[PDB]
Amino acid sequence: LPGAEALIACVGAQRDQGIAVVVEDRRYRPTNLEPGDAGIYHHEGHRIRLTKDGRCIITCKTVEVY
Amino acid sequence: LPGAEALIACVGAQRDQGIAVVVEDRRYRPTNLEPGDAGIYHHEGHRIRLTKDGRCIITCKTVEVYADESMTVDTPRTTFTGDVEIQKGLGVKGKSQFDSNITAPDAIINGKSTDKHIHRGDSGGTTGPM
Amino acid sequence: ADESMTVDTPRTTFTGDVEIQKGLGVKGKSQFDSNITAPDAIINGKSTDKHIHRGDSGGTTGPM
Ligand SMILES: [Fe+3]
Repeated sequence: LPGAEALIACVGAQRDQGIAVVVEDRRYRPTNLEPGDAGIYHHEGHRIRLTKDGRCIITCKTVEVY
Repeated sequence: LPGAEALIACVGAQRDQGIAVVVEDRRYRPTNLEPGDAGIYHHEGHRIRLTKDGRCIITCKTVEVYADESMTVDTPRTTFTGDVEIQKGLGVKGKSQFDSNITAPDAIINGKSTDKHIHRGDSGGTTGPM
Repeated sequence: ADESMTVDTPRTTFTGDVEIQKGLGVKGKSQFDSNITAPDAIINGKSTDKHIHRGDSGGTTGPM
């Protein structure tokens, strides 16, 4: 979304050829998680989280397989 | 986890404002995959992998979906290979076929309640129910 | 999955054939909409396909 903080890494030190490598959104980030986690999120909940003891939690609203 | 190798990229060449862009954990990385594979993992198995011939494999231990309204499957065929413990009302619009003894309090057939039905015997009288 | 799979959804549709390969269980009014087929239908403990009524003249009727 607009307002995210990007890290622009200029190529060959020109201020052109600017390439954005990472775009973080600190306002909508999951916090206070267990030591080992890895998932995918959205800016309102919607977490496909992999938790410590073999738990593939899928927190959404209306999941639609196709 | 602690011990991962990060690539610190200082901003403005200062050794301050140091920002970590990537943090790889070479000890817990999936290896020996097919040419085109994209997925998400965890440091003990737990691979949600998308592989060559249209296969979205989900290797985990105890998957727990959490929906708030409904869940549409939308698949022409689905198998289960295991017990199913549907905790509320079922509904089928097709010729369901079972292959073992079914159990129920009573089986309302065409509006006529089994376990209480009485036939009309030969000599014009209600046959005892059973 | 190695252990179990919990859906935890108030409503779920399937739109297609289901081929559950082991025991089923429903704790609610399971309403069907077509002919069901089974070897026998044990109703309230009384085994259908072998039940015998008590006829008018004080005798067992037929197994059907
Ligand atoms: Fe009968």
